[PDB]
Formats: sequence, structure tokens, C-alpha cells
Amino acid sequence: PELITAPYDPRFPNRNQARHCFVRFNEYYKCLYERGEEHPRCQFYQKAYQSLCPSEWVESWQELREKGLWTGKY
Amino acid sequence: HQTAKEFYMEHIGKRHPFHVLPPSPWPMLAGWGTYVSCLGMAAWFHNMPTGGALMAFGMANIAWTAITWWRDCAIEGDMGMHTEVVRKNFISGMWAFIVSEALLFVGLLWACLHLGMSPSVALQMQWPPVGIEPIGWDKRALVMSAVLAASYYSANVAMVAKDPKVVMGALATTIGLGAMFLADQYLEYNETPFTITDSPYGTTFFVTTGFHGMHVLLGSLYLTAALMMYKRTHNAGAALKSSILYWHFVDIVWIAVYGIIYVGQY
Amino acid sequence: GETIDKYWAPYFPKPAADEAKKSVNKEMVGFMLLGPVGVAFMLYDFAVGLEEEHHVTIPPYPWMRIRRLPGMPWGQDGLFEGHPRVATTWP
Amino acid sequence: LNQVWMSINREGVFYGQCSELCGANHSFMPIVVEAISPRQFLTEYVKKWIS
Amino acid sequence: MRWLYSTSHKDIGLLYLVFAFFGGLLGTSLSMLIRYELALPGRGLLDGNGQLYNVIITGHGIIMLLFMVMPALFGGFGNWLLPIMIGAPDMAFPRLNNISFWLNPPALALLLLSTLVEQGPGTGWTAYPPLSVQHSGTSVDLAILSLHLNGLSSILGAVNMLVTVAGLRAPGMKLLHMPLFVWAIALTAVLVILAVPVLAAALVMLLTDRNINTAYFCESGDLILYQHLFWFFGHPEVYILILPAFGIVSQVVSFFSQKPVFGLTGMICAMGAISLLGFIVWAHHMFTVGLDLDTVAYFTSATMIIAVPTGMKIFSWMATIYSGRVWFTTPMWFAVGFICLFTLGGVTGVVLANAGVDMLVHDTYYVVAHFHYVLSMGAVFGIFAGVYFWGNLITGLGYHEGRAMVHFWLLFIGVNLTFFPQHFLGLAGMPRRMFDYADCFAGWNAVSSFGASISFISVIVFATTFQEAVRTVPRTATTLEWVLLATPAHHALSQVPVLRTASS
Amino acid sequence: YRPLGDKELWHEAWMYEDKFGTEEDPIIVPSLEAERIIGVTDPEDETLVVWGILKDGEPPRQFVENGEFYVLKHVEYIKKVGDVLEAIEG
Amino acid sequence: PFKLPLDAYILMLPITYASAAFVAMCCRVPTADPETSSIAYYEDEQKSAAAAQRYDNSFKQFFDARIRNHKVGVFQNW
Amino acid sequence: EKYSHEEVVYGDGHHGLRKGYTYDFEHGPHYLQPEKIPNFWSKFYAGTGALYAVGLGVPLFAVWWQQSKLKA
Amino acid sequence: DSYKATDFTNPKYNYFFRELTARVQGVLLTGGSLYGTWLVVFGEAQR
Ligand code: HEA
Ligand code: HEA
Ligand SMILES: [Cu+2]
Ligand SMILES: [Mg+2]
Repeated sequence: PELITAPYDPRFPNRNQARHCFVRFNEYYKCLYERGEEHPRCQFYQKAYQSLCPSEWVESWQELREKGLWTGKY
Repeated sequence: HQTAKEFYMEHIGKRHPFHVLPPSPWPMLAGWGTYVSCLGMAAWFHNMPTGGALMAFGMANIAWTAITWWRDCAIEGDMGMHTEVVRKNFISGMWAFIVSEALLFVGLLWACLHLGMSPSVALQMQWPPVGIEPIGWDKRALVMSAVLAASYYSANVAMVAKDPKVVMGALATTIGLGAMFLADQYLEYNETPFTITDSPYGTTFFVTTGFHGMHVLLGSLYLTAALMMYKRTHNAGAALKSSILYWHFVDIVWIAVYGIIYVGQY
Repeated sequence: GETIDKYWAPYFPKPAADEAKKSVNKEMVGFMLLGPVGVAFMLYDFAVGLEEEHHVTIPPYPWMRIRRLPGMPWGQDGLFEGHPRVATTWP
Repeated sequence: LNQVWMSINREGVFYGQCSELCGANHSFMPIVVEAISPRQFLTEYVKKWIS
Repeated sequence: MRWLYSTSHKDIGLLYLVFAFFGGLLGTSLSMLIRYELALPGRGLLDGNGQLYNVIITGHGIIMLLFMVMPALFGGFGNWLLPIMIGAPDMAFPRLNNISFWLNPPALALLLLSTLVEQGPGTGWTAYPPLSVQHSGTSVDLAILSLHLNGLSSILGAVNMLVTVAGLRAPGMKLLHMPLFVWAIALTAVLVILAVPVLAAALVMLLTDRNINTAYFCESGDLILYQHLFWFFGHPEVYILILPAFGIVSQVVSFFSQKPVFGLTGMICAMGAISLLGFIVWAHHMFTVGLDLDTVAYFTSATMIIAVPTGMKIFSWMATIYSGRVWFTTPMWFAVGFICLFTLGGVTGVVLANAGVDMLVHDTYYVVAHFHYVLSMGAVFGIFAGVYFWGNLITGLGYHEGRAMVHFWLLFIGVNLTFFPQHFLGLAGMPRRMFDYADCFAGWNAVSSFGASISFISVIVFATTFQEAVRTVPRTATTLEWVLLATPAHHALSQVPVLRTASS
Repeated sequence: YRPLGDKELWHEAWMYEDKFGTEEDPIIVPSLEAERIIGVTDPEDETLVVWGILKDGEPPRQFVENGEFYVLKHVEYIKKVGDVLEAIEG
Repeated sequence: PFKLPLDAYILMLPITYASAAFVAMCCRVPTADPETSSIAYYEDEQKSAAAAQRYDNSFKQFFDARIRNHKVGVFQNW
Repeated sequence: EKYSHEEVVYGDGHHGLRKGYTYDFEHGPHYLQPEKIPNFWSKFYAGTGALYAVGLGVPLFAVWWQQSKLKA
Repeated sequence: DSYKATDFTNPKYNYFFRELTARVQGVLLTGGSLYGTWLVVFGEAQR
């Protein structure tokens, strides 16, 4: 058995890792819009943001997406 | 009383060029007025009834004591108590006060620079935030820049002139150009598409510009009080020079405020 | 006529009439460089003031219209705020 | 979201408290970390959280 | 009338000293509750009320930092001593000097009145958000307004001091002949002017967050920005409170050693280097907040450079006592005790300056022991050294020498046996700002609570030292306040003294 | 007198005299009262300052070792030298 | 005000060092990875990874050889 | 008279003992003469006792006030 | 011969500015301080 977590992103070097959470959460929905729903890269992005983001942050982000208050293009 | 001037000449005036004051009651009244206005301000924050009235009552008491104190200072300046070294002490004191106010503005603009450069995830990392329309630099703020630079040059006219009519006209021109800065800032505050509760952009913009505008108002009142003393005797002494220095300090502060907020979008 | 300022006056000499007028002209050149044009545009701006209108309502984003405490110390809307622009319906 | 990289040398039970003033009950937020071997962790403990 | 309407610097300095004694009594009283609650594990006399304990430690820290040490050193000794020392007939702005005092009893009244309102301001003396924002009611606003009034007092006093030094000096006396007390007070005034308005700006931001629903330190703001602004003020603040103590120690050591100060220009350059480096190392109070490693790296490397000028000052004090003719009285012991026990507090600061070591001892009682060494041995010893030295000049009463040595020994025993075990508690991992601890921490807390009672009894005995004074006639001295009578006249320096350079 | 250039005009010179006070020829210090505090530096070290009190009707007095001697004289006016005698410029 | 004593230049060397370090630290922050007011900065993954790795390497690459050698103490404690 | 500018500027030319003082603090040789206040040591000890009592009893009252509010 | 009725620093205005205000403001601040103390202590915040 081996446990898989979010890899180290070179783009996010600081100790505060909120931006890594946000960018992975947004890359998931960008992958979902562009390359279908069942592409392996989209699952990689989904497991990547689920591994980093607190659950309260994510559920606040889907309620902002459902209310229409998400500033992303997609 | 008639021998009190004689006593002052014999014991203080003829020995050193520095001014020694009789006992005064205004600092104690000003301190307790600050206490009353602080209690009123605390009550007015949390919407207690008769709290804003108490805060205005305390501020009115502070302003009245300050005006009485400054009238005593002008009376002592007109009985010839202040030699040239005392006037240079006045200029040095105004320089120290100006340095304190400049550090206050540096602390205020520190927050603007910090909040504007790295937008958080709570703002969805976009600066300025979506929905906020920033105030441009190619519009009425540029007119304010030109007006306040003209006020700088007109206050510079009054410092070197020797004709009393030219000095009074230059002082009135700088006071009138300062009052045109404030009435145009009122229009910016009314036409703007954001409030003080709309994002750190709105918070930083309104707090910084409000402090700068309050300093514009205080400098204009100081220059006005300096003009009426020049109107009577054609001699102002330290009241004219310190006020022109303070006005120049306000003009210098506006350069940083404009360049950070209006140009830098911070 | 025996004031302290007059008593110590000869010991503090003034640092040394047409040079003053030359300095006034030199500073008035810079005054008139930016003086009349700013006043003219500000007097134009005072007459093109509260006549235009904006109908851009803003969606109620979490960073818009912060209400950590209920209302304001003066009332409900902001100070100097004639027309709130953030959507109060949302839809 | 402040990240810490940590690697523990030995098994045991390690104690802690909260070290930033946060109210009336600041004294009463303790921390306990239990350290076990990786093969136990990957064969027994993580089977408690499979739905 | 005399004490209400005064324009004399000597009456205002005495009023500052009496006010600072009152604030010291209040902070002694608030500190016996801290040590009486912490004596035993469990719940003590506070009945398990943690909010009341937080209120007590917040009020006690603010009072002892701002209404005891600064009104004693900067406002009390500086205002009484500066114009006499430089030969000025009065201050530059005599009525500004009275409002610099009279904004302090309103601030003390607001701070003491915030404790009786709602549940009080339990935030710590640093008042970090969002804990300060979350407090509902009026108490926190009264506390911050009290800090605003005290900061205005400090800025006005610093302006008056800086203009009094630069423009009312005696004829012939340049910036080479002023004593080191004057140089310390001038550098303290410069620090106050450069540092206090940043705190005022941060506190205005805190009020706008609390009451105007703005976005400075909030959900959409940045809470690290408050710590940046507050500690940019606060690290100059601790050097504001210790430089007049250095000046008093220089004047006391030089007096009873029958010698001038060793290395006067080195002393002045060291005080200037301490004043300059205090403005670029503020973020050693923020090692655990998540800053980047380069920022932490710089703030680690720059903090330890403060050791060199302070060591130069201590070694120059030892060289001043060296090869002299020393007579040990009560002010001389308080200076020797200062130099011995400030060194102990300074060396733990070097340990704390190293960031990796600071990850283990941050917000523990190790930090508490460090800053009670540099403040109860550094500033309190400096204050008490000046009380016995200049006391017959300032008050008109002498002091019994035996009871003063009893007071010195009771104080020295009490404060050493109070804060030395707190090093062992902080090394073991006992955290700050807690009223209940683990069962194993009971012994050193019992020892420290035993020491605090000795410190309190020492405070009691100090009121018995005063007695009637004997007055003689002066002829010569090395500073201007010792050729005056005790007490001086209302207009001290009836003729302005001049300094004559020797001819060829 | 010493060169009065770079001196403030109100400093009451006598402190700017070209004379070293000796026992047989001291420096006369003017005074508006019967006693006056003055300040003398150490001739071998400028940084050392000694303040002393001169009294009227007393023998000449030295303050520092190998320093000048001083005699107080009670006067009604003290010459504020810088406009009192260099305006005379005799 | 006086002649700077031979001490004061030895003081001024690390004081100048600390001031230059402070200025360089404040200057390099607006040339860092998280100081971007856009989300479209991170959609170019090559440039953003290069910039953030350059922000990692500077002032840390001087310490890599002694981090690998565990030179974490003045003495050698095993 | 009594409100002229000279009264504002040079004060009031009062001479001697002021109202209840036993010594001239303004023009005498000492601005504080604590050996001439009658019964000085009684008043000094009473004032020091009052200062000690208030400075040690204000925080106790604030503890009693906050705990009487909960116990209700 | 150097003072008008329009002049702010007239010596005939010194009683009103310096003597009457010293007691009127002295009692007004006492009244405001007592009321502010009672208001902050025994008052309820509605916001
Ligand atoms: C000047 C600073 C100062 C002084 C003197 C003291 C004095 C004492 N302090 Fe404290 N203390 C602080 C500054 C000070 N303290 C600060 C800043 C905090 C932080 C609060 C917070 O975290 O929010 C703190 C908190 C603090 C704690 C930590 C509480 C906690 O973390 O929960 C403890 C623990 O034992 C303590 C105890 C004591 C004791 C027993 C004394 C004894 O020394 C008792 C005092 C005895 C004296 C002798 C000093 C009084 C001086 C005079 C009376 C001289 C005046 C006289 C004249 C002017 C003539 N205080
Ligand atoms: C009197 C006030 C005072 C003074 C003078 C100092 C002086 C110093 N302080 Fe401190 N400090 C405080 C008051 C003070 N401090 C307070 C109140 C806090 C807690 C704030 C809070 O409430 O949170 C604090 C906390 C504090 C921290 C934050 C740590 C933390 O809370 O987690 C740090 C970190 O660097 C620090 C370090 C230093 C250093 C290096 C000095 C140096 O200036 C000391 C230098 C002196 C010496 C080093 C000794 C003399 C030198 C020699 C004999 C030469 C030989 C030495 C060597 C060769 C190294 N102290
Ligand atoms: Cu510090
Ligand atoms: Mg902390």
C-alpha cells in the first residue's frame, strides 16, 4: 500500500499555500470545461485540490459558484 | 500690574531672549475635553442614544479651548514677547510636528501598498476587485493636481514678497485654491462607484484621502488665521512662515497620495 | 515702547526692494503656468457634476458591502451615498 | 494556509498546547499527536476511514 | 491652582513622577492577582474566569509599560532635569509641556474605566485582531482611545524636548558638553517622533475595522499587516523606555566613582547606533506567523547586531568604575545591580533573536523572563537609582540610608526569585497568557509566587524611607544641578550660566 | 577680544576675551547679582566641564587645575557684545 | 558634532550591511511570485515556475552545501 | 484694568504669601519648602496612605465588579 | 489707538474669552464627564 497526496508545485514557493489551493480548484473546473469530464488530468486536478483545500473553503466556493458570484470565465 | 512689566524686564527680559509664561488654565481643560469627546466617540460607535451629541459637545469644548489658547499666543506675539530666536524655535517645532504627521501618512500608505500588491484568496486574487470601478488619473484628480500645484506656487509667492498688498493677495489666492480642493473632493466622494465598506480598495482610498483632506482643511484654516493677523499690522512673524511650511507639507503629501492611489491603483 | 522684542532687536539683524519683485515674478511664472487652467477646468467641473447617471448594479460579492456589525453609526447606507449600487436582490 | 514539512524519528505520544491568546478558554486547547509505524498506518489505521 | 495651571518644568516633572508612582502602585496591585492565581494548579481566587484573567494581564501590561516607566523617566526626570542640565531658563513651549502631562490622567481614566464596562478588554497589551475585533461592546474602544491619548502625550513631549535641546542651550556649550542623560533624552524624543504615529495609524485602522465595517484586518484584508505596523512601533518603544535609564546610570556611576565617563563619543555613537538599528528589526516578534524564509533570515541576522553597542556601553560603565575612588551608597547599588542584571536580560534576547531557537520558546514564559529582566532590572532599577540620587534636590526631603538598603535588598531578592524560575518553565514549554497549567509546572510557579510577595513587601517598605533633609551651600560640581540649592528657586538659573573656553 | 566672527551677537562677551586669568591679573566676570554660576573647561581636555559659583568681594578663585583665576564684579548692565562694542568698533 | 572615534566605523560596517540587506529585501519583494494582481499570471506554467524557483534559489543556494552537510551548529555535535 | 493685555502677558504682580502658603514659592529661594507646612508629616503620611490605598484597591474593585455581574 | 471692535484680540474682549470661559467650560466639562461615565458604564449598546 502507498498513499498519494498533492505534489509540490514549483509555482508556489511560500509557506502560505492558499494560492496553490485556489489555482488547483480553478484548474479543475477549467479541465472540466475544456477536456471533458472523465479525462485523467481533470481527476488529477480534483484530487490535487481535495488534498490541499479545507472542506469549509471548498463548500464556500461551490456556494459562491451556485449563487453566481464566481469571477472565473468558465 | 504696572510693576509687573517692570518686574519682568528686571528679572527675565533683560537677561535672556527667551519667553517665560504666566500660569495658564487651557491645557487642563483641553485634556478633560479630550476625555469627554473620547467617551462620546465610544458611545457614538455602538449607536447609544445621545452619544454623537456628547462627542460633538466634547469636540466643541476642545475647539473653543484651542482657539482661546491661540488667541493668547497671538496677543503675546503682539506685545513683542517673541524675539528672533523664539521665532526660530517656532519654526523648528513646526518641523518636528510635520515629521510626526509624515510618519503617520507613511503608516497609512504602507497599508495601501501591502493590500494592493498581493490580493488574497478572499478577493479571488484580483486587484482591484471585480465590481469596483477605480478612479482614474486622467480626470478631475488631474485638475486637483494642477490646482494644488498652483496653490504651492502662490504660497511660495507670499513667502518672498515685501509689498503687503501682494502678500495679502497671494495668501487669499492660496486659501481660495485650497477651498476649491475640498469642494471638489466632496464631489468625488459623492459620485464614486464604491463605498468605505466595499473592499480594501474602498477602505484604503477613503481613509487615506479623508486624512489628507482633513489636513488640507486644517492648513487652510491656519493660513486664514495667519492672514487676519497680517491684515491688521502688516507683520506676521512666525505665523506666516510656519503656515506656509505646513501648506508645502500638505502639497508634498498629496504627491505620494496621488502617485500611490490614483496612478498605482493601490 | 520698551518691549523685549525691541530690546533684543539690534542683536538679531535681518539678513540684508527690486530683488523681491524679481523673486515675485519668478514664482508667479510658475503660478500662472498651472493657475488659470486648473481653475477654469474646475469651474467647468462644478457645472458638469451631479447630472450624469450610472445604472451598473454590482452583484453582492462577499467583499462588497461588509456588515460585520448591523448598519452604520449614522444609519443604514453609507455616508455621502445617495444611490447604493450593489444588488440588494440577487437573483 | 501555512504549510509545515515534518518527519518523525520515533514512535510515541507527544503533547502540546495552543500558543496564541484567543479568548477565555485559551488554556484549554491541548494537542496530542500519536506516532505509529508506517506499515501499521497503511494497513490498519487507514482502513478505519474507508467508506 | 499651582499644580493645575503650571508652566514650570520643575512642577510638571514632579507631577509626572507622582503620576508614575500611582501607575506603579496600580500595576503592582494587578500583578499580585496574576501571581496569586498562578501559584497552584487548578482555579484560584479568580474562580475560573479566564476573561477576567485576560483583562487583568492586558491592563497590567499596558499600565506598567505606558503609565509607569515613560512618565517616570521621559516625563519625570527629563522635564525636571533637562533645562537645568543644559542651562536653559525654561522649556521652549511651557504650556505645551502642561498639556503633555494633562492628557495622561484622561488616558488612565479611560483605561481603568474599560475594565468596568461589559466583560473588559481581554486581548493582551498588543491587542491582536480578530480577537480585538470580536469583542462586542465598548471596552476595547476605550482602551484604544487611551492608547491614542498617551501617544499624543508622548509626541507633544518629544517635540518640546527636541526644540528645548536644539535652541535654548547655554552660551558656549556645544553638542559635546551636554551630559549623557541629555543625549539619551534627545535620542528618545527622536525615537518617539519617528515611531508613535505608526501606532496611531494602526489603531485608527483597528477602530475602522471594529466600528465602520471596513476591510483593513478582516476576512478580505490581511491580519499580518497589523503585526507589521504594531511591531514597527513596538520595537522602538522598548528602546524609548531604556535609554533614559542608561543616562541615569551614566550620571550615577560617574558621580560616585569620582571620575568622568569612559569613552564619551563611543557612548554617544553606541546610543545612536541603538536608536538606528531599532527601526529595521521589528519582525523578530513575528517568527511564527508564516513569513518567508528570506525575510526571517534577514530579521535574524540584523537583530543580533544590537548586542555590540550595548556591550560597548556596559564595558564603558565598568571602565568608568575602574581606577576610580568608589563610594557605595543606595543609588550606586541600584546602578551596579542594573549593570549586573541587564546583562542577564540581554543575553536571552540574543537567544530569542535566533529564529530556529525561537520556534521552541515563542509565547512561553522564557520571553516573560527576558522582558522582566530588561524592564524590572533595567528600567525600575534606573528609576529607583534616580529617586535616591536627586531626591533631596527634587522633593526637599532626604532619605534614611538603612531603610533604603533594606528596600533595595528586599526588591533584589524578590524580583530575582520571581523571574529566574520562569526561564525553566519556558524552556520546558509552559505557554504565556494562561491561568491554569499542567501538574508538573507546580514547583517553579510556587517559587515565583513566593518571590512576588517579597517584591510587594519591598514596595511597601519604600514609603518608609523618607525623612527630613539637611541643606548646605554648594561651591563646585561637574553638572549644573549640583551647584544649586536644595530645593532650587522657582526660576532656577536666575542668571544664565555661560561656558568659557580656556585661553592660550 | 577674540575674533567675533561666527559668534552670536547676544552672548555677553568677556567669555571671548584674549586674556588668561592669573593670580595677579584675573578675569573680571560681570554679574547682575552678588553671585553667579560660570563654567570652565579643563585646559588639557575640552570634554571636561566644571561649574563653579563666584561671590562678590572674594579673592581670585581658580576652578580647574592649571586654569584661570576669576573675580566677580557687580554691574547694572552687562555688555551684550556683538552689537555693543563691535558696532562701536574702536 | 564631534570626531568619530575609531570604534564608530567598526560599528558602521555591520550597520551599513544591515541597511543594505534591508533595502535589498524590500526591493526584491515586488519582484516575487505571489505579488501578482491577476489569476492569468499562473496560466503560463513555464514562466511562473521559473520565476518562483528563481525566488527560491537566491539567498538559499549559498546554504545548500552546508544544509546537505548539516552545518547547523558552531561545534560538531555528531 | 484687571483684564488688560499686560495682565495677560506679564501676569498679576502679586507679592508675598499667596493665600494660605507659609512661604513664597514664586520668588523665594526654594520652590518647595516642606519644612514650613504646619503638621507636614501628618499630611504627607495621610496622602501617601491614601495613594497606596487607592492604587492597591482599584483593581480589587474591578475584580469584584466583574464577578458580581456574573453571579446574578 | 491700535484696536478696533472688529479686532479678535481686543483687550475689551479678554474677560469673555479668558475669565468667563474658564468657569463656564470648567463646569460644562464636569457635567459632560459625569454623564459620559454613566452612559458608557450603565448603557446598552444597540450596535
Ligand atoms: C514596566 C514593565 C513591567 C514591570 C515593572 C512588571 C512587573 C511585574 N510583573 Fe509583569 N508584565 C509586563 C510588564 C511589567 N511587569 C508586560 C508588558 C506584560 C504582558 C501582558 C500581556 O501579555 O498582555 C506583563 C505580564 C506579566 C506576567 C505574564 C502573565 C501571563 O503571561 O499570563 C507575569 C507573570 O508572573 C507578571 C508578573 C510581574 C511581577 C510579579 C512584577 C513585579 O516586579 C511587581 C512590580 C514591582 C515593582 C517594584 C515595579 C513597580 C515600580 C515602581 C513602583 C516604580 C515607580 C516609582 C516611582 C516613579 C517613584 N507580569
Ligand atoms: C526594556 C525593554 C527591552 C529591551 C532593552 C530589549 C532588548 C532586546 N530584546 Fe526584547 N522584548 C521586550 C523588551 C525589551 N527587549 C518585550 C516587552 C518583549 C515581548 C513583547 C511582547 O509582549 O510580546 C520582548 C521580546 C523580544 C523578542 C521577540 C521574541 C518573542 O517574543 O518570541 C526578541 C527577538 O529577537 C527580543 C530580543 C532582544 C535583543 C536581541 C535585545 C538587545 O537590545 C539586548 C542586547 C544586550 C545584550 C546582548 C547584553 C549586553 C551585551 C554584552 C555584554 C556583549 C556580549 C554579547 C555578545 C557577545 C552577544 N526580545
Ligand atoms: Cu523587540
Ligand atoms: Mg504569538
